[PDB]
Amino acid sequence: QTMPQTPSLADTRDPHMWVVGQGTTNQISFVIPYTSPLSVLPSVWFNGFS
Amino acid sequence: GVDNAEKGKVSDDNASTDFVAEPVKLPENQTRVSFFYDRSTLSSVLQSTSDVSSKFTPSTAKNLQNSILLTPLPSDIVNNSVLPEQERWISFASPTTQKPPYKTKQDWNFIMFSPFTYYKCDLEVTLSKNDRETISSVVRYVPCGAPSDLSDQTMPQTPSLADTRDPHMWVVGQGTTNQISFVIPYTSPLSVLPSVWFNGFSNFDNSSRFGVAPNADFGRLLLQGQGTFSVHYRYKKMRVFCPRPTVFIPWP
Amino acid sequence: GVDNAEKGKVSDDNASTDFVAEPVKLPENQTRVSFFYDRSTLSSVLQSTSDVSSKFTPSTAKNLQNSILLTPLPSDIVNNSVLPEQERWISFASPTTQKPPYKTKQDWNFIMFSPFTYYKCDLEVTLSKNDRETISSVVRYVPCGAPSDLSDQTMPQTPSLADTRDPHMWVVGQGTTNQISFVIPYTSPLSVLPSVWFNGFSNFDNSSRFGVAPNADFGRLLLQGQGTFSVHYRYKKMRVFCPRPTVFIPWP
Amino acid sequence: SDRVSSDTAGNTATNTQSTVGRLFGFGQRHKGKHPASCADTATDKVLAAERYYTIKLASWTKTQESFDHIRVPLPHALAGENGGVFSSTLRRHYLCKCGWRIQVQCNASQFHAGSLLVFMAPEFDTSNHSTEVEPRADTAFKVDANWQKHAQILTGHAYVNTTTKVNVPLALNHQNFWQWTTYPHQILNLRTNTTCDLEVPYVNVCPTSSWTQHANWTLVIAVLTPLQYSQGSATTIEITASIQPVKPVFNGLRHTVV
Amino acid sequence: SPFPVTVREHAGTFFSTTPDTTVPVYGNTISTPFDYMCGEFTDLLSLCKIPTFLGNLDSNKKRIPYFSATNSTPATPLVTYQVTLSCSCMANSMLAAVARNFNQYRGSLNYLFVFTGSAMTKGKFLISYTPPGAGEPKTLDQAMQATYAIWDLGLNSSYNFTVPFISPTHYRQTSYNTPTITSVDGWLTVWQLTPLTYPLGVPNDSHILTLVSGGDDFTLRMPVTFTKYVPQ
Amino acid sequence: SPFPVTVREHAGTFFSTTPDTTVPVYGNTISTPFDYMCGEFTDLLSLCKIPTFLGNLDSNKKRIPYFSATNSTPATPLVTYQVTLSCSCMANSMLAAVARNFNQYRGSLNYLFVFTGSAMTKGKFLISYTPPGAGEPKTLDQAMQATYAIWDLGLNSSYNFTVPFISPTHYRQTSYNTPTITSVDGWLTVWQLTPLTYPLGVPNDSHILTLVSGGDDFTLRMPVTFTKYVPQ
Amino acid sequence: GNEGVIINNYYSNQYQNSIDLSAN
Amino acid sequence: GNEGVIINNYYSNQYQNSIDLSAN
Amino acid sequence: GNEGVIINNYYSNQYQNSIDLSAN
Amino acid sequence: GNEGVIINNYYSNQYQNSIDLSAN
Repeated sequence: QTMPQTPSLADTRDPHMWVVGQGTTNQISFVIPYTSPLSVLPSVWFNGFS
Repeated sequence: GVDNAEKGKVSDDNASTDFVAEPVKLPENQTRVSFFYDRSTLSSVLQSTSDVSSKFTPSTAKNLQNSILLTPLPSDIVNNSVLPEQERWISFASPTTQKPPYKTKQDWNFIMFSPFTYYKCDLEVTLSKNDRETISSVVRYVPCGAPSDLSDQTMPQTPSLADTRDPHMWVVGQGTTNQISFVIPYTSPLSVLPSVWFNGFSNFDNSSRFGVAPNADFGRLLLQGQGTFSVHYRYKKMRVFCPRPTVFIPWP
Repeated sequence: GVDNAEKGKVSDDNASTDFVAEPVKLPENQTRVSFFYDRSTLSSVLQSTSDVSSKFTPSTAKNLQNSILLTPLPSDIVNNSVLPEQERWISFASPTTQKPPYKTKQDWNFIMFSPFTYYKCDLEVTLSKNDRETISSVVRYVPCGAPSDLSDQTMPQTPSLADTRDPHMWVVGQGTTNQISFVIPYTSPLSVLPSVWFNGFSNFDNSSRFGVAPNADFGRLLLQGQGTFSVHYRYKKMRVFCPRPTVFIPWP
Repeated sequence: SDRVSSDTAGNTATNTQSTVGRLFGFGQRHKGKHPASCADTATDKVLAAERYYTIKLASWTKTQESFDHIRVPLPHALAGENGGVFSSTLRRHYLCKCGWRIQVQCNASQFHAGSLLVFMAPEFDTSNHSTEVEPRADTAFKVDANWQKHAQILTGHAYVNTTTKVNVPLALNHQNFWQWTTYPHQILNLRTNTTCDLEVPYVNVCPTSSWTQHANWTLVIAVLTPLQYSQGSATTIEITASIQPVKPVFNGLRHTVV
Repeated sequence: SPFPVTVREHAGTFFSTTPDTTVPVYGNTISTPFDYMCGEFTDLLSLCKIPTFLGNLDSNKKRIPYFSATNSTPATPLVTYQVTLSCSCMANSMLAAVARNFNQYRGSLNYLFVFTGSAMTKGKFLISYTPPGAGEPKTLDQAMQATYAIWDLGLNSSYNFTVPFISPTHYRQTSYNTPTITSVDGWLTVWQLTPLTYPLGVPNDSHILTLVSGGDDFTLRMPVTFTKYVPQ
Repeated sequence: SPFPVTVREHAGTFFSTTPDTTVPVYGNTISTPFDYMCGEFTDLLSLCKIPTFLGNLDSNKKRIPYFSATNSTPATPLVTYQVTLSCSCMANSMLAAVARNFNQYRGSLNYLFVFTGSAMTKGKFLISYTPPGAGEPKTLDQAMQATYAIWDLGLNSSYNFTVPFISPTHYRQTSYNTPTITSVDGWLTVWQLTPLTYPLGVPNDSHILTLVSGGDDFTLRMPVTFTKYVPQ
Repeated sequence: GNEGVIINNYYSNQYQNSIDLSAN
Repeated sequence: GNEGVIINNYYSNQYQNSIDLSAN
Repeated sequence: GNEGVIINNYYSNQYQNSIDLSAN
Repeated sequence: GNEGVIINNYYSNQYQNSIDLSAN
């Protein structure tokens, strides 16, 4: 943590979510874009090394 | 190909200049300053042990005050100041460990990456309660350089922070979601704010702390009610001026 | 340049009149009366120790009644009045300290800054519970000068305050957020309200308290249910008349 | 050839025979417009102040290492008596707004080796770093008398005693010199040129400057490659600079500062 | 069909300054007619422009709306006002009263001086405005090196002096904890150029009323609450 | 009439990156004018294109912005930079500083070399970019079999070398835990083709400044936070 | 003064606000 | 930058954002 | 596929969805 | 039957309701 008593995970510019309280409904949902540097992802096997 | 760096600038080439190649440019705009800084980053933490209906009194507890100075740069109690002021350096909270947390408040992401000398923007602030206990808090926003008004209650059992025309927020109850967010306009009397250093003094007898600009902030946030709250800053319509070096990183 | 103040008014000059200078005016409108007063300011506090389903009974506890007189000016129980009436002066709550809180209710910001003799506006009222315990309250709004109707319950186990056609609010449950807000129209039989003093009596035998105008308020708020609630006033479509002196401030 | 360049400013003129052109920081020039924050009509177009002020800066020896530098606070470097009418006018005005046209000079020979980085930087720390003492009016805006080492500024320099310094990892006056090249600059490569020409507009946190409290611009000369030469070659290698305030405008006439 | 909603993280928050309205609980009500009224004003700036009295110190440290002058020319200013809407000197002027509720100002300031001496009394004053940077002017030589106007007594009784808005920033703070270059803007000093002169049978001391107000291009912005205090 | 709503399952969640705004609590406020300003830039890519210094190792393992060359032609490269924006070699360049805050890059990289030797010193270097797959080039024979340019010293002092973007993927990672075929793209080695040659009275060692930056078609994307560290 | 909403008020103007009327 | 909403802002542009103005 | 809402998406298409682009 | 809403259904008709189709 760079500051006392703070969630270190929130100490970022990366997309992050924070839910808390009796007004909430105990869940979180969101959508993220495809971010892999690969054009398409292998669904089962990848016949090779990385 | 050949060039002369002493000119002050050389061409930005691609593979086609020296070799049998083609440009490979693809459209992209996530590098725009406005877009890059338009996202919430942890920038401060606040703590209060007094109830809502009471007189607000500046306090510190293990490096956490119950008020904040709105600025991405390091801020903290300086030389026993009543409220947090902008610092000129960062210090570890622990006198031993030589490891963070730091005792000073700031947007680490901004400090570690602010390749500009001046900046201009609006500030979207988010305040979140660190635990799930039902919130009951009052926050007062004071414009840049305006009176803090740390006065007594004028009426019994009322939050003194709410006893103002200054913008203030009041959240409480099991219907709430333990957080507060809002956006404030740039209120500093300065045209643009110094992002790193200010090579000068703030008063006419040059007795202030050299390096800190006068009124270089977005105001302050005073809080009352039980709890510890984390703060986020989001730089709206961010504009930067004069490119400058980034914070140095130790050699791997 | 020269002028004659005895005329009753002198010109508003800028640097160009006497010197080689230019006007430096920049557009600004945050000084407009309507805008300035169109914001919520703490103006009162209320306290009740009786449940919702019971008969409302006027009470006082350490200078806090369970009903309020809607007026920015000082109000409080006057000479053992059943309900709060408008005061003519402010008193400290403590008989010793010589320091606030005051025992009288008012919008400190309005009293300290009301450079006009008369005012006209609608009133946006905000009522907030001082702690996070689930709210369960009933509030009755009574138009300016209308019957208070402090009668018994006509039916068992019902909030007597709700037993009316008068505008009333009922908030309760963990789905709520412990507050209430609403706006009421100007209801006084007077065309405009005196903002500071009223140089006269309110009755034909001139026996009333000199200085207080008749029906110079926006009505009253009676509350039942457990808790202490702070009140805010927001002056909608605010209009002021006849400039007059501001409250004096001690010489620094 | 096309490297011969002359530049006139008032009753002064610089001349070079190895120029690599003039670099305009931010591609901008100070146009001399009056600050909209002042009602009084500014004093401007003072020919006696719009000239080049030349001063000796330092001696370059083999002992200097990469990134060792000399700082020239502006406008302060010229606020002294040698600032001529620019100075005498500046000292009698509350505010001043201006840009800078500068040429730093340094010659050696075809047999010498080494290079310098000449750049202009806004809000560049000019305070003394050889002490833990708070910078003061008479120690914060002075032209460096000695070459400044580089190590003590990478992470900044806190004005606190040596033992506290241990718990202070970073100070806002930090300067990652590895990127000093991002500032408007030019390079003085002994094999190529003996002069560098720069010009920057007016930048600051506000319309015009209360210069007595702030040195917004700093001219910096840092070595990039250490000076080298063999036995017999000239050993005295000095650095000079011609500084011209670009269209300075003054506001708030008053009695002089002391 | 019901609309899907995303409850923001600030649910239930009461924003004292939200630019939106709330629910009306007694609408369709007529606001008691007041068309007969006069004296309405819509901008608080109107008040700031009304010349109001400055508080000068009496020989017994009492506050008075004027200063004295006589048959002599002191080597020091008769009065000195630091240009700050925070000056204790203008603490009770309408200008300061209004400014206390705003964060920043910009524009001209008008210092009105009214000579109350006899019609037989003559004299000249040098009203000077010294911008900061070199400190307060110590002599007439220094004062007259800054912005100034010479006020000559005669038929017209008052002199309207304007402190030009000379600032490094477009706006300036109304108050401050410690003076900064954005909250303190110099001094206004009035000197005796020539001694007040008069015939026999005339009191030696003349009283000059002093007032302040915002000039023609004066503005305030950002509504705020000033440091509360106990009246007395 | 009231609108029926379906409260989604994420009620109250604070999304740090939601593309929406929040409630304004102090609107109708003017942003202090700054039209006089210069030096504004709107894209961080601008910074990436500014050539900045690489950190080479001194004989005492100290970091310097250049490398040495003399009257000889080593059988090994004078310097070797692995093409990764993660190279410790470019760790403090503006390019790397910016790239650390982004996930992927694409496009050309410019390696600028500036000869600082004397005007009397001559010589030729062979700057090579070896794509991966067969490991680092061990000899000049191997290096010149990949992409390369011969840099000849003379009137012009510097050489702008471009590392072509040769990749199996359209984008490449900025950093990594372990090197992968999408985060490491080969090496840039500079060899001494002919020895640095010069007359008497000239120091044997010449210093070549080394810098990097993104090329004309260089881009970065996906804003992120890099692994935090303690300054020192 | 402090009216910064794009969409019109949900409540009628006669209900949201007091009705201003001239007696002449 | 990070403005991805189809419907216009509920709050006026003068309230949602700081008002940019040129002094010249 | 599973797009059954009458009113348009509240978020821009460039934000709600990944931006598809051809390298040729 | 029991369809008393002015504004159109938020969900497509093909999603809100079963799709009726004739096999002939």
